[PDB]
Amino acid sequence: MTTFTSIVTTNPDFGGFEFYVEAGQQFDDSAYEEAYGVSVPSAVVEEMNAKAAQLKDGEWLNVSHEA
Repeated sequence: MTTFTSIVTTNPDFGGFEFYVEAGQQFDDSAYEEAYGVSVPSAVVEEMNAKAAQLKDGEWLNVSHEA
């Protein structure tokens, strides 16, 4: 089991590596597995998706994981 963290901020750059869910955008848990090489549970993903639903234009959600 790994710990996932997120915050409400909107400044996703291309210079570094960061994944953000666009408002109304479904979070791709499959990509995280290949993008982080780790298993992402649907329970964690739905919460991120829910946040995106409440996210307004010009806003982005930060999705990440730890150990």
